[PDB]
Amino acid sequence: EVQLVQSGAEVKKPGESLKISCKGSGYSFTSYWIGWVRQMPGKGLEWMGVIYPGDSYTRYSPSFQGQVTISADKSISTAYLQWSSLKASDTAMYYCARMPNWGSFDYWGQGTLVTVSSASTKGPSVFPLAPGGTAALGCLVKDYFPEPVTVSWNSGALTSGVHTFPAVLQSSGLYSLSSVVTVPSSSLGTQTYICNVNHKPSNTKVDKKVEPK
Amino acid sequence: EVVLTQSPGTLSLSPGERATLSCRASQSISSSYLAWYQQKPGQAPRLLIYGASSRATGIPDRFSGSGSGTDFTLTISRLEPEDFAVYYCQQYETFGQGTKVEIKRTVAAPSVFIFPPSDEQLKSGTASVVCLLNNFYPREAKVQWKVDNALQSGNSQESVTEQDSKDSTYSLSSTLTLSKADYEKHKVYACEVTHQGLSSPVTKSFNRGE
Repeated sequence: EVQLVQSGAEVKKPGESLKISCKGSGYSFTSYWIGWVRQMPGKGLEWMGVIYPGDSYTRYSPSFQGQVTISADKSISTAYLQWSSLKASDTAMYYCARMPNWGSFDYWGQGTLVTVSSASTKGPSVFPLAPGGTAALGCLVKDYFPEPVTVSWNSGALTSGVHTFPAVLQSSGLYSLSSVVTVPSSSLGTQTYICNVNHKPSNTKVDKKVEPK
Repeated sequence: EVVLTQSPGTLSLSPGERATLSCRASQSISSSYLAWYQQKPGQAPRLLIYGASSRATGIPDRFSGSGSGTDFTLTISRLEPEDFAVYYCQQYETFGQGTKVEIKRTVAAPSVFIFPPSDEQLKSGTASVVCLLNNFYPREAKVQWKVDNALQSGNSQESVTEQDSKDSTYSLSSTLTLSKADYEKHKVYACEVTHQGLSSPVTKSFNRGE
């Protein structure tokens, strides 16, 4: 019954201000601390700071002091984490968590994804990755923003041998990803292979038939 | 401030085996404040142990915490498939760097594929050459790009899938990015692969316009 519900995904530009929230329920909000934890893409956990909502006592870890503001509104069981001026290096997943007086994080929020970038919403360009015993084919899903993209093969009918790779951030500030499938070499004449690429932020739904050549 | 060093960075074990995770503090700390968390990809961390030895609510008894002073240990008596995740130790305002508990399986050499840039892409002015390393174990793999007879640097980006939930292998994709003009002034495009599963390194290549 204890729960921490965080605010929605944030896509921001550098220099913009930002305030994210964490609402508690199922327990006495003013009897526990609220911690804020940052997890940068592909990185470990970082303790940012804590607040006791009961009296607004706030403590920041040395690397986070003066970089971020932690606050609470106990009348609505909400704690906040804010930046006066975002940087691309602020791109991370941010968790709030409940902390009893003994210092561990017993209950966590679902997390809020914060993406900070100069870039604008851009749909991907889908290119074919054209083909012992096993043939590999795929689709290159290049130059999109923001994440995520979903990829399926043959409208979900092809699932075995499928690998959709984690996207990679190019120097351009655009994401790039590949999706591949392993097929028996004998099936390259009898079978049609289509990758279905979807990038919801730009309303792009593209079907690309991947032919050998 | 206090530094928590976790060892090893990666623990490769089989389901049913015992796992011993180490968390070492840069100075003597109170055992009353040492916590362990578990985290699976795409999920929030979850508290396992607090006060060095206390399991959190609903944590199964196969998990146990111990140690004092500078040495702390997390033991998983008999690894279940759900225990393969990342583990962090924590004290005050500090976290350890994490230990990944990975499935150890039979060595599997990669199947290697190279893909030329499509003609559709070339019209745009960029060439993306892609190398596929499929279904291998362990994860340690080296990909070397070669344009004619010159080993490439700083023009490739790499990405690895999560350990397969069916066969316990990894797959890796590497992309070599060139301008149309750079791509067009060269012939041989190679992807040389090194891995424990292979007796000698494997090369897959293509000649531009063939």
